Amino acid sequence: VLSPADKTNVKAAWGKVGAHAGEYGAEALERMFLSFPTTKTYFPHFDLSHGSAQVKGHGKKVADALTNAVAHVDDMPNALSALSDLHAHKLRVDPVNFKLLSHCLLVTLAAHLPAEFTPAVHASLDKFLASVSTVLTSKYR
Amino acid sequence: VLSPADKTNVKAAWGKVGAHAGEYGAEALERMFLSFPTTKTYFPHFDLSHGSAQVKGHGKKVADALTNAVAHVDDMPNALSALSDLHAHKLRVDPVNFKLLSHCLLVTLAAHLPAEFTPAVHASLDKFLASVSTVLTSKYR
Amino acid sequence: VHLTPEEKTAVNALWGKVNVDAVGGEALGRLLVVYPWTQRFFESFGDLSSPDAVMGNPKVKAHGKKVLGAFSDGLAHLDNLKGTFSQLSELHCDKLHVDPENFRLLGNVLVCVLARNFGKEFTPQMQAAYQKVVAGVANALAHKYH
Amino acid sequence: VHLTPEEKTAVNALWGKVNVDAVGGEALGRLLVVYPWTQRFFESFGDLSSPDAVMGNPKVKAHGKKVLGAFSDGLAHLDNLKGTFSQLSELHCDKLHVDPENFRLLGNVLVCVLARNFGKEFTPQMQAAYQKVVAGVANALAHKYH
Ligand code: HEM
Ligand code: HEM
Ligand code: HEM
Ligand code: HEM
Ligand SMILES: [C-]#N
Ligand SMILES: [C-]#N
Ligand SMILES: [C-]#N
Ligand SMILES: [C-]#N
Repeated sequence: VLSPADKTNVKAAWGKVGAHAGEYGAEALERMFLSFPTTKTYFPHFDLSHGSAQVKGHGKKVADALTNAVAHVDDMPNALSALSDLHAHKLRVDPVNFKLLSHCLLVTLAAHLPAEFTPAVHASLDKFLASVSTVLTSKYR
Repeated sequence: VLSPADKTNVKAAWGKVGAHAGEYGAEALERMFLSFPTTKTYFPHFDLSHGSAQVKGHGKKVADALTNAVAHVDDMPNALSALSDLHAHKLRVDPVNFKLLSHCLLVTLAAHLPAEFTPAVHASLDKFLASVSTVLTSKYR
Repeated sequence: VHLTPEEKTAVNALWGKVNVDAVGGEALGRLLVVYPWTQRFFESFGDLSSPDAVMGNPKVKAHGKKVLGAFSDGLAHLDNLKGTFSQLSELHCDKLHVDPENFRLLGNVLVCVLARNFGKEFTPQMQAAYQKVVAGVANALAHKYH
Repeated sequence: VHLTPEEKTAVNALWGKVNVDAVGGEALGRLLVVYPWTQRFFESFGDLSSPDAVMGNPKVKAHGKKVLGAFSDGLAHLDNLKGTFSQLSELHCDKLHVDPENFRLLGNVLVCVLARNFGKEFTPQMQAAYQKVVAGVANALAHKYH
């Protein structure tokens, strides 16, 4: 469960990310596929090569999804129901993979925004992603 | 995230507990202490001997807490703000332990109420207990 | 896995009463229901669209029976669990890509079926023994990862 | 933990630039801040009543150095980890009762810290190499449970 203070660090944090979220989303995936090879079995027909155009564009999608998640950090089940349908109803994605992705987005963010990735922002971003992971990995309609 | 069907199973099933709400809470607790000994480290000055009165009494409150949880299943953060203050802020209970007790509650139920422990109610009690575990291990003040 | 003399005797006794043809299926079934994503590893089993479809599915029952078979193999060799499950580990781990966390879930789900099918005979003491057993099976099930 | 030659020079090249008096304190402080409950194992350390208090805490900084050293010690013995980490596994698992999942979290936080202090240098390949290390260190500490 996120605290008000958590919701404030999240919005502010993703704020600096700005038009760089898209890119931060592709790097995260790239890092996730490299360090955690087994995650690629969810993307068989993809082109997961260092710098693939497919990885960057998809990263952009996950990127906008989070942006949307943040604006609706108060009613995310309703806002993320479509993606819930995907990863939970159709893909049946094991929850362990989300921790791997969330981690890789933290690593990516920490790498780009050193000064903003304070311990407080770190905690909050972690709780946020963990909550996003729970909605996407749940079946609640 | 609980579905409209999950809440409905939990409410049906925790209602049969009736007066055996903290006969079940005492059992799950004992089951937890015996099955997973490290959990007793959270009760240093408790008489955890077999059939102890203090564990019975403590089993009642646990059980009633869940009953109150069931009642406000759609506003748990607010509903359980006090327990969250206790387990998250003051006792700082490691999350793994909530998984241990949850499992032990799922055993006291499958043992005591076989006709209620359908697969759908099992899966719904599991999610429900995971939501209560999150709420109690999260600082959201 | 250490089991005191009393435990080993009490464990086997209940395990000997386990409907080898219904419990394995109910355990695998429930795993599939309570923990949905696990269904993705069983896309070849047929219908799994509803709780009743899963529990009543023939391939879930037939397979679950093999699962219990593995567990019993473990109960008979609690001192050579890694050698006993060496073949199954490379399969789940390097062939099927099953995350270890799911081994622990199934181990626990089985404990619930056992509690549901045996009631007050599945005492807290009996549970404690079965919990060392399931942990050992799950731990040995993941050796080709450690 | 197996590392191809190339990774072994890259990992140790970045590590050689690690400030040994801060990184450990940063990683431990972050664990305590990001995963609150880990503060229970360090209750005599004083003020952990806010992020700044935790990160500034003298004892967090001091103990974090000892933690980093154990990590540097592993990088030197990736072929005998469960052996090298036997005493600490005994300490953390049997005396302390630290759930294994927390070892994984600390290893990852260390990674995040590395990404924060080194940027563009902490490439996806570098991280990949380091992930095998921390998982190697966490698995070694968790052995007493295995
Ligand atoms: C909070 C994190 C995540 C977010 C926000 C996210 C978001 C998305 C979005 C927005 C789509 C595209 C939907 C469309 O077609 O319009 C998608 C597709 C997909 N995601 Fe995720 N995702 C996340 C985590 C994961 C994880 C952990 C995995 C598994 C390792 C995963 C696997 C997939 C797959 C397989 C697809 C479909 C790919 C395809 O066939 O094109 N996602 N995701
Ligand atoms: C479904 C989850 C749980 C619920 C609903 C729950 C509920 C409660 C309640 C209602 C109290 C009583 C406080 C009062 O009003 O006087 C309490 C106390 C306590 N709980 Fe929990 N609890 C849960 C899980 C856990 C777990 C997993 C642990 C850790 C092993 C734990 C450790 C404690 C401790 C140490 C106390 C204080 C006991 C004392 O000294 O009186 N609880 N809990
Ligand atoms: C720790 C408990 C487990 C035991 C003892 C166990 C045992 C077995 C055995 C004996 C087989 C058959 C070997 C063969 O004939 O090739 C098997 C197959 C399989 N297991 Fe497990 N298993 C366990 C947990 C899991 C878990 C948690 C998953 C993941 C959901 C899983 C997924 C599978 C799959 C996908 C197959 C192949 C099924 C097929 O025939 O298509 N198992 N398992
Ligand atoms: C996976 C990485 C970790 C490493 C490499 C590590 C290493 C160490 C080392 C070297 C010591 C010194 C003990 C001695 O001199 O024998 C220590 C102490 C300790 N560690 Fe860890 N540790 C790790 C993770 C954790 C985690 C996750 C926790 C739990 C929150 C933890 C809790 C403690 C505690 C409570 C002490 C004793 C502190 C005291 O002096 O009072 N450690 N650790
Ligand atoms: C999608 N990741
Ligand atoms: C609280 N038990
Ligand atoms: C095997 N399930
Ligand atoms: C060690 N903490």
